[PDB]
Amino acid sequence: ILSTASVLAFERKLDPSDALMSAGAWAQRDASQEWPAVTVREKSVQTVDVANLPSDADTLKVRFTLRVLGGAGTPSACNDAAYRDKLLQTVATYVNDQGFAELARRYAHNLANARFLWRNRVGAEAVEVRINHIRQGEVARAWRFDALAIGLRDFKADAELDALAELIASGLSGSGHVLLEVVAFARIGDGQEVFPSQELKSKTLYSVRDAAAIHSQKIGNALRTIDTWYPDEDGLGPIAVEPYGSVTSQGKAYRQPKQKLDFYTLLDNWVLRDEAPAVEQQHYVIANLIRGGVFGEA
Amino acid sequence: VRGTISNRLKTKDRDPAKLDASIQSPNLQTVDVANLPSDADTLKVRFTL
Amino acid sequence: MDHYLDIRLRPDPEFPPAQLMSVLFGKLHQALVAQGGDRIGVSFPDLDESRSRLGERLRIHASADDLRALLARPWLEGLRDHLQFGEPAVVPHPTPYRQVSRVQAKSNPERLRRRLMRRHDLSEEEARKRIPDTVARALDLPFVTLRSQSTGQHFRLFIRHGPLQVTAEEGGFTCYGLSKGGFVPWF
Repeated sequence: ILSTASVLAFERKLDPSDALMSAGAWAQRDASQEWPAVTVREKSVQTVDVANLPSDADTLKVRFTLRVLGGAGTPSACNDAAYRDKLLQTVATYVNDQGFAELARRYAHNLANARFLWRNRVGAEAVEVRINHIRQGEVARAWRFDALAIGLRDFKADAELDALAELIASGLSGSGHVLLEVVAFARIGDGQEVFPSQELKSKTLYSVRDAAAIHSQKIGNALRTIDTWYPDEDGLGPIAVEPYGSVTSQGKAYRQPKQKLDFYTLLDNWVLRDEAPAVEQQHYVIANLIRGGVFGEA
Repeated sequence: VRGTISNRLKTKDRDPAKLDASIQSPNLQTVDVANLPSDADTLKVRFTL
Repeated sequence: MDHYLDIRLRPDPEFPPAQLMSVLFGKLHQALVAQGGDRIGVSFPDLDESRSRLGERLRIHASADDLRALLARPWLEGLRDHLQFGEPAVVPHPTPYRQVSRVQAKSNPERLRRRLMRRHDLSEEEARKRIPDTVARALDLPFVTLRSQSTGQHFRLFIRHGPLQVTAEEGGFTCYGLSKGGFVPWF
C-alpha cells in the first residue's frame, strides 16, 4: 500500500560553517587575510554584549566555507525499504528530467547577494562577495560579485552566476566535490555596529575564539531563502524553504496544510500516489530534501 | 539554535490559526557543536586498536 | 512644499518594519545632513496612534529639485531591496496640516543627577534628594531607534504628530526631517 516510512532523517546538504567576522578598510579587500577580528565587548547600560568595528575600520569581512554535498533524496534513516526505493525513484526522476539547475541557481544567488550578511547588509554602502572554489587547497575558480547590484528579491540571470550555478549543480548531483570559500565585505562605516548572532546579562553575542561570528544555521537559512513558489500575497519576496513554509517575523505560516502546498502533502502525493506536483512545488520539495530534516510520522 | 515547527502535524494541529500561534512561539535550544577552526581544513581522528 | 514622495516598506521575512523604518530614518538623517537646508519634511501616513506604531510608509515633503536630487543620491543603496518608491508627485488640496516634532523625555534621573552635580557642585545624596525616581516619565509615542556617529550611543527618537490645522505656518525643519516649527500636508 506504500505508507510513508516511520523514520525519515535526511542529512543536510549545503553545509556552511560559522561565519567569522573581521574588520578592516575598504580598498584593501584583497589584503584581507591579516585583518583584526571583530571582538564582542561588554558595555554597561544592565550589561549587554555589543560588537562594533574599530574606529579606523569601515569594512566588515564575513568569511565562511560551504560544502555542497550531493545525494539529496537519499535518506540517512528510513524504516520502509519500499518507500525508500520509491522516493529514490521519484528524486531520480526529478534529477533526470530537470537537474539541480533552478535550485543551485537560487542558492548561487543567495551566495552572490550577501543575504548571509543578515543585518549587516541593510544600510551598507557597498557589499562585495568573493566565492572561491577551493580544490586541493587553492582557488580552482574565483568569483567576485556585487551583492547590491544582485538584489535580494529577484533572481536575475548572469554569466558568472550561471557558472556558480553549474558548480553547485555538480556538487548537488554528486559529480564533484564542491567546497566554496565565501568572503563578503560590508562597507558599513567607521566604527559602526555589526550584528553577530545572538545567544541565550540581557544580551550575549556569539563568538568562537575572541572573534564575533554568525551561526552556521543563520547563514544556512539565508542560503535557503529561495522559496518564491508559495501563494504570494502582500508583496513578500523569497522565504526560507521550510515545511509549512513559515516566517517568524510575520507570525504566519505560508504553505499551510489547508492548502495542498506544504512539503508533507506534496511529498506524500508525489511518491505514494504518483500525483506529481508542478515544477515549482517539486523544486520546493527537493529543496526541503537538500535542507534535511526529520520527516516521517510517529 | 532556534527553530520553527517543521514536524508532521496529526490532523488536529493543522488549523491555520493554531499553526500560526505555534510558529509564533519558536523553540530555543543550546546545542553542543564541534567544528574545525577557521584556519584548519583537516580533521585528524586518532585511536588505537 | 507642494511635492511629496512616499517610501513604503516592503514586508520582509528577515526584518520587522520597525527596524527597517529605523534604518531608513537613519539613512535619511545622513542624507539630510549631506544635502543641507531646512526645506525637507517627513510624515508617517500609516500612523496608528492607538498602538503607537509608525506604520509602513514614510512620506518626504520638499521642493521638486530637492526630491530629484534625493532620488538619485546613493543614500538608498542597500535599502532598495526593502523599499519601493513612487514618483515626486504634487499634493492634493484641501489637505489638513500637522506638526511632526521630536519629543524627548527625562526618562533617566541619573543623567539629571550628573547635570546638577556638574552645575551646582552638589553631592550624590543631595542630587538624589532633589531629583527623586518619580521624575522618570516615559512617552506613549511611536519612535525610531537610531545610533549616532558623533558619539556612539543608541537613542530612541520619539515622533509626535501634532493636531490637524487648516493652514500652514512658515518655518524650517530639522536634519532628521522633523519640524522645528514648520508644517507638512497630511493626507
